[PDB]
Amino acid sequence: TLSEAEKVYIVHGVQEDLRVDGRGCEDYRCVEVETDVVSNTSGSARVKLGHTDILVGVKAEMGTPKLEKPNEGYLEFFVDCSASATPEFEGRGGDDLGTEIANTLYRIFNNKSSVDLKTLCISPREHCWVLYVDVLLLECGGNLFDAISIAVKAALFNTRIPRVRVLEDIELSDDPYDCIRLSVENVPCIVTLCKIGYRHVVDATLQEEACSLASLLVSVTSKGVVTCMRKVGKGSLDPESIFEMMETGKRVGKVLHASLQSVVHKEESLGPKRQ
Amino acid sequence: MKETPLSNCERRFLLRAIEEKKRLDGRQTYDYRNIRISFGTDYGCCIVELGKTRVLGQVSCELVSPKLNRATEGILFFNLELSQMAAPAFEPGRQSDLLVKLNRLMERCLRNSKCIDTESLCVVAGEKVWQIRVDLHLLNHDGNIIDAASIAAIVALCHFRRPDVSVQGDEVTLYTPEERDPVPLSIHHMPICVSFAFFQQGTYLLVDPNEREERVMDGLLVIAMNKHREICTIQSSGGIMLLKDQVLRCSKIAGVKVAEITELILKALENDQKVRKEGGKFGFAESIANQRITAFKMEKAPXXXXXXXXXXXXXXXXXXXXXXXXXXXXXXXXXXXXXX
Amino acid sequence: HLVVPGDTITTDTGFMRGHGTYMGEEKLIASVAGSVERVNKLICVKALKTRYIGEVGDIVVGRITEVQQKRWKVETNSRLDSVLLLSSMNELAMRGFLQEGDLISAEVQAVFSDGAVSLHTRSLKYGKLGQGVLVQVSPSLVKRQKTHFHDLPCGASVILGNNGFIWIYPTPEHGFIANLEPVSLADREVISRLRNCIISLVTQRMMLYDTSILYCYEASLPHQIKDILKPEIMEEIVMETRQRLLEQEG
Amino acid sequence: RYCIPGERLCNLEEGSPGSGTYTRHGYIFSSLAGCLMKSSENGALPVVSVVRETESQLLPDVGAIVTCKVSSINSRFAKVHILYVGSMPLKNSFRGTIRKEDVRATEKDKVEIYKSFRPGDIVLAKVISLGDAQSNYLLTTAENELGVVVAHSESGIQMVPISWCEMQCPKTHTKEFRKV
Amino acid sequence: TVEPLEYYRRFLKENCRPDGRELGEFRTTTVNIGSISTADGSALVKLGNTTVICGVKAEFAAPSTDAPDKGYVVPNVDLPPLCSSRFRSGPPGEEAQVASQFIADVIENSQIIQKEDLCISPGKLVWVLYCDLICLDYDGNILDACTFALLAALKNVQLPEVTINEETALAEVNLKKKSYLNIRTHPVATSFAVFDDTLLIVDPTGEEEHLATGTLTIVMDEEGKLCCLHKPGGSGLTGAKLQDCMSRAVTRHKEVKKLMDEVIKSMKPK
Amino acid sequence: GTRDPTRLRPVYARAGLLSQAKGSAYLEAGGTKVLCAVSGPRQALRGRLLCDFRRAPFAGRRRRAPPGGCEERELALALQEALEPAVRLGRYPRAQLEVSALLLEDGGSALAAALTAAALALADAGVEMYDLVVGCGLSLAPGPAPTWLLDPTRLEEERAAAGLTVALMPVLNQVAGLLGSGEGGLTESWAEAVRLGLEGCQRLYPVLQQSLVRAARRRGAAA
Amino acid sequence: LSDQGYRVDGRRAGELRKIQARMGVFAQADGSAYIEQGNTKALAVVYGPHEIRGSRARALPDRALVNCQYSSATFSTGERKRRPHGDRKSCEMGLQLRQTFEAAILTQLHPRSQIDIYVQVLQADGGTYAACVNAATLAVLDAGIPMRDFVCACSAGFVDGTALADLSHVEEAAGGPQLALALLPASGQIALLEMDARLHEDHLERVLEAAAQAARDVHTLLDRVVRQHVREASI
Repeated sequence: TLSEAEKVYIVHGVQEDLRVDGRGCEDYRCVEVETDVVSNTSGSARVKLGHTDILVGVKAEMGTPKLEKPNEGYLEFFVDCSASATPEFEGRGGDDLGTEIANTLYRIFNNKSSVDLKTLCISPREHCWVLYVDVLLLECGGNLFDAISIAVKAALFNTRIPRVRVLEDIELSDDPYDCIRLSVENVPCIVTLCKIGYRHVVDATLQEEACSLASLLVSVTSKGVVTCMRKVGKGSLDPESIFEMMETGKRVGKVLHASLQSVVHKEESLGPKRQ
Repeated sequence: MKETPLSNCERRFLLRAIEEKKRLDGRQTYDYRNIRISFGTDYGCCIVELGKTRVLGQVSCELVSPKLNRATEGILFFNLELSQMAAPAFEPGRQSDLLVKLNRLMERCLRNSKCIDTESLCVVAGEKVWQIRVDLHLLNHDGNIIDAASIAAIVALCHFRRPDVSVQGDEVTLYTPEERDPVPLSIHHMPICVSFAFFQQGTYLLVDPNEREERVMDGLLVIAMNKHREICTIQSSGGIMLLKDQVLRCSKIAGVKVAEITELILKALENDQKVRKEGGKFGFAESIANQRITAFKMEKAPXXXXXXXXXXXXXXXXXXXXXXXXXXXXXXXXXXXXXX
Repeated sequence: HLVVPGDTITTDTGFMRGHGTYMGEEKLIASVAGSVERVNKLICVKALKTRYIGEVGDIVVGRITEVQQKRWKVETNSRLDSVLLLSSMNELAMRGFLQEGDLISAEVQAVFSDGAVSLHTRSLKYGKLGQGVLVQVSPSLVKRQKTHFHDLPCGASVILGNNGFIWIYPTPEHGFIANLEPVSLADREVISRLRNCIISLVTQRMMLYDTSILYCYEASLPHQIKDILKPEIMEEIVMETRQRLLEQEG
Repeated sequence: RYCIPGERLCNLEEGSPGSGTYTRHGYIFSSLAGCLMKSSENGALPVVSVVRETESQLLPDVGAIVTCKVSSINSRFAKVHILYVGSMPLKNSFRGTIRKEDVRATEKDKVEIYKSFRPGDIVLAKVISLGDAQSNYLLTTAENELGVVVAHSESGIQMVPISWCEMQCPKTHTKEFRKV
Repeated sequence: TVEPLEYYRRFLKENCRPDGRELGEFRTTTVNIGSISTADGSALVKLGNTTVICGVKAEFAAPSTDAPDKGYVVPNVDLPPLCSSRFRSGPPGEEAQVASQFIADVIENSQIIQKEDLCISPGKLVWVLYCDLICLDYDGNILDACTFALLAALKNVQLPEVTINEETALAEVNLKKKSYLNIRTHPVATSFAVFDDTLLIVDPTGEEEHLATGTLTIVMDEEGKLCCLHKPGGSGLTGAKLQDCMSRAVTRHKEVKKLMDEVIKSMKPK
Repeated sequence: GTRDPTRLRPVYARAGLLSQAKGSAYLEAGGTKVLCAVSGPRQALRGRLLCDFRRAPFAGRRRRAPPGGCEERELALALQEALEPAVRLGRYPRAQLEVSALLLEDGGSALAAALTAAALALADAGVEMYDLVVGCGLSLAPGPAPTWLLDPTRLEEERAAAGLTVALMPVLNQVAGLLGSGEGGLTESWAEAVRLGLEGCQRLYPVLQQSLVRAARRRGAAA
Repeated sequence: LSDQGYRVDGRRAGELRKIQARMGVFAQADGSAYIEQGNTKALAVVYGPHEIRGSRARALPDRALVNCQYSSATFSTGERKRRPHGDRKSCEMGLQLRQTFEAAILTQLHPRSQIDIYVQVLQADGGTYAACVNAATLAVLDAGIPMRDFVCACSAGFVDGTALADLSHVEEAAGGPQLALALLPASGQIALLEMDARLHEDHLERVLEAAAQAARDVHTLLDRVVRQHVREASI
């Protein structure tokens, strides 16, 4: 739950560069994404982070994309908390993170402009492409807010938007012909830093987050640009200490962010019909 | 609010007596309490009495724009409400378990029977279609609901009257004066509810349980059978050992009953139609209005009406007259200087 | 014998039932989704992932939940919850003793039809403890007391409770403050690694006792890479572990 | 003569503060916010504090006297609302949360709660030991001057006490029992 | 205190309020017109530290099918946990709402503006009004604070012109803003606080209206056209007794009328 | 139009303004007005704080009537997380205080306007806070190359080349709440507002602590 | 449609639609199960008889307590809709779940214990209910909690004057002739039972029988999927 007798080691241990599980300080764990597992729509991924499970789907839509920005395409993210996700939050408990992450994933991809408002804009001012990225959480392996960063992108490279031709009306859809597909590595991501003393960590079990008041929100693209980044906590920090964690963002993120951003092909190569 | 308490013996013995295959309200195992039906002043209004349980049925008429897809068959809606005055424990909001199950459960067999046409209402498909909403209000609550609950609606559904005068091309016009004639409906099939209560391993089975019974019963089943001796829906609840076999009599037995029950709707449904065309007498219920005690009706005169109306000046003049001069003062108080 | 819950057992006279077994309509059925076990003149089932439910005097550590003006309520993985009341602690008196949520050792007096597990401490063998090393394991991953109550040559000494709960602490140097200070970076690597070492056996549906945990520890000689990747290494770890353990037997 | 919770004056080398206290590494920062006050100690140094407009702070004393108006009446238990733990107190925080028992409703006699102090009237009593095990306080009316002081008739009159165990209204005639 | 019941009235028996007022006291009456830029018509009125600002935004819609070319006026009376901690932390409060409609019923009992003028394109266009007023500090006559917050907030509204060219709508900000907002009738509302035996005070306070026993408000057109009368159970009454309220209300009406009429040449153009 | 690479609009603040709430706060920013009514400590093992966010149903040109649960969901929450470390919690065990704030107007930075206004009602009320929380606006012009701005206008923040709003505690420089949705620059390029951040708080830190005493005085001197 | 001994899906109206199930999946609960009725997917999880959690109030003593949540993937269906708004169904659904085990589960040895089982529809394709039924069933079998009998639910549709079992989705689209039941072969009691179709009072024996037997199969099927998971986990 949350004990002090134990919170003691937790903090020194992480400063000591001796996490808990034979991990130094900035150590991760075997994290994989299986792309497409929902035989019901475009983008699909099941990223299992430590002891957490996330799934994201995507589908396409036509017509009006809004009023002030008709000549384009924007994304819709709907998020869900699974009663199986939080043995705690039941029926009126999803609302929490369920609305929040829905917004955190909503702002990042919002300003990121890593969105082909172009590869999603039918008849501008009339028809536009709309994809719904939906989420579900099946567990919590700690740092779970990050697994969404991956399942949120990892499911995007597989968004084989259908090759659709409209002719005024008339609709043409080729199930065999899947080419009007859009996927780019401009896609943003999430990097968090919660402190465990002055030795701050990313991707740390809950037992671990348990020893901290705040964490840092950082977002980087393929290489290193920044999307929505924020400070998240009930406590406080020191700005001088901000730029350090801050850079930990472009610095550590791109690591497995780059190594993963690649794996999308690893599944696409050893299985064009094998899978 | 107030939790209607429940003795031990009361319950136990209530059962004791079921073990006796004897009904406490002294009836037989497959009978109904007498059920009455009163019709409203206006058309589309009704009241049901499953003998102590009371329901309210009201239907609505509208020219809404049908939905997307099959913009060719207008929609309809119904709602069932549980009142405070319904039961004590019926503080609006909590009983969902009933309002959930029941509202939906009920509403199921409605779209199940499709006993209601959805295109005959549809005037200008894709554009203006008709929306008929029906509302159920559980006035009093005693024993078997869903049944009076159904009756309520069906019974209601047949009485409502949709308007229509002249709509040509893409224009819509209807006048109550012409509406004095066209105003009927598409009641293809008429399904009803029959619940069966079980007692101790359903080794005893009751029908149309009263409130008290309602409590004592371990598990209950419902059934839906339209005049055409066929089902529409069934529902098992209160968890029991419902042997496919036995499940079978009830099913049967339910049909048996739905039979007669219908009789009434039509029966009275007719009796009502008759009165409008003859002597005339809409209203809510004069029957309870004539039966000795706890009710009275009489009509009384209005020159006591105009005699005093002139007194108004007396009190209007005597008082206010002297009361209006304080104004000269209020003119200058907060307005003049407030220019800041 | 293996049978799905709802089946039937050899019915004869002089037969008694166990947990997972019942009598229905003059017969015997398996209530629990388990396997068939017949020991003596008592029948019972084996369960895959059950809960805690020990016997006789028992030892387990609990995490603490809310405590009330006359008793302290602790948590223990089981259809049962563990609550101890001032009758063995060696209004605010309690608040100083057992804080909010803590890890405590215990002696188990008795669990009665009252459907509960009660606790009364006595020593540091049954004392409040602190540090930060708890193990969450199906309580079915236990052996016996005879081969229990031990400190092993690993740089630390560990205790596990008759439930699936194991705590790892460092050898004493002779009682609340004892650990209030951060132990050395050396004591830090013995236990932190033991963390990843203990999971595989479990992951590998393997037991967990002294001479057992010893060899799964010994096996650490090669892949010393302390943060043991759960799928790959551990896969091997037990292989060798049983290899060094089983050879001790046959 | 004012301070904001973000300015500092002295430090651990001169005084400690009770009011508006905020300290880090030895200096004096002001926790509270509103006004500044300094303290003089019988030790050759000063204590520092911010000013608590609410000079009135919790002060209901253990075995102390109080002014209270009854609430609910159980012919076995009696409930009350206390407002003045004497008079200086106006506090309404503890509002009316206090209990007394017949045994302590007097020192002699044996007259039921029902015949001592009713639901609506104000009563006076001293305080007994308090066991915040249930958020209640014990009080007594076992005094020659203690007891209850308020009297309302059936008509809506006020009553005077005709005796040690009575109050009455002049209008109608009610010979009633109340621990005067 | 739960005790001072009469205390408050002690002032009353010897007619006088612990406020320093008596039979009729239009205390601090202040308005800030158009104080809200990000709104086409606004008026803030704070009386005895209660703040109901009428924030009006306009929107374009479509007059009902039955009521072909009919304008659109929409009000909302809200009170958050602001004006008084003694308020809920969510959806509208019991009274919170009654007023909402009150204004509305008033809006409709008043005829202030003929829906006629709201229609952008008679039969396919309409002008929507959102006059949301919110009491920042609650305490006394939460009812009047609106008749004014609203009456004034409206005169503060001004919009361009309406045009449809080849199946399009042409209205530009810097268009022609005429008749911005003008109502042939400017009735206002007043609130009296009463006490059982009808000894009543006016412009009741948060506490005054509190231990009150009866509330009554009256709205009357300029010409003295009793818009609506409100009396959530007032201990009973007298036509004459009411007669006093009748006329003496008129008075506080002229005052406010002037209080606003005074913002005409000054706070309006300054 | 454009101005300084750090200019501040006029800073106007009179708090305690609220006669019904225990702690009051108000703001101005040549376009922003943010009110904060705070509620004492009540019980519902060491309690915390309650904060809420709302935006006038007429705060702009368009009319957002329903209390946009999502909109404020985050605005109130983050705000809570931000002001959150500001007050103590040990003086309110098993207690909870509520903080309410509405934005009548949005003068671009009205976001911080709230983070600020609220701070007032707090001590204004007189809570167990430690440091004061200061927030400001900081935008990056539409400019070709990196053209940077400090605290935008309702007309100005709408054409931003990035979106951010962050706060910190003056006196003890404590990272209040930094919230920006990346749009321009690299992990470092952000140090732009981060350093441009400590400027504002230190800057108004007085102008703020000053308006509190003004009322604290008018009230203090009142009784 | 469907005929000549070949239903529309392409299968004997008496032959179910192969289902594989992964039970005892995530081990971070206690009761875990995964399954798909051919092309209908959903995940059901239960947590042991933990002592009454949240809202310490309500707490049935004599016997345990039961809770079950049902929700479906917004795309699991054909298109996509609002799950927390169109609750009416789900909840209604959920209760159904509740009742079913609430009957068979043995809360008689878990006084005050509170067992919560939540289920989610991953890919929806007919017999939705019957799915989670077992889907849940298995979930518990995993959390091994004792239970009277092992139970599974089937569907039974009557079309072309004939009885079909497990009306997948397409046929669910029919005249709507569909009935389902939950069943405990133990003695064959009919735990739950919900039919919602306009059938005449006598295709029952038939349709009734249809699902009835159908379960009995689904049972033996999982009976193995289960008998297997016991021996291997036995290692």
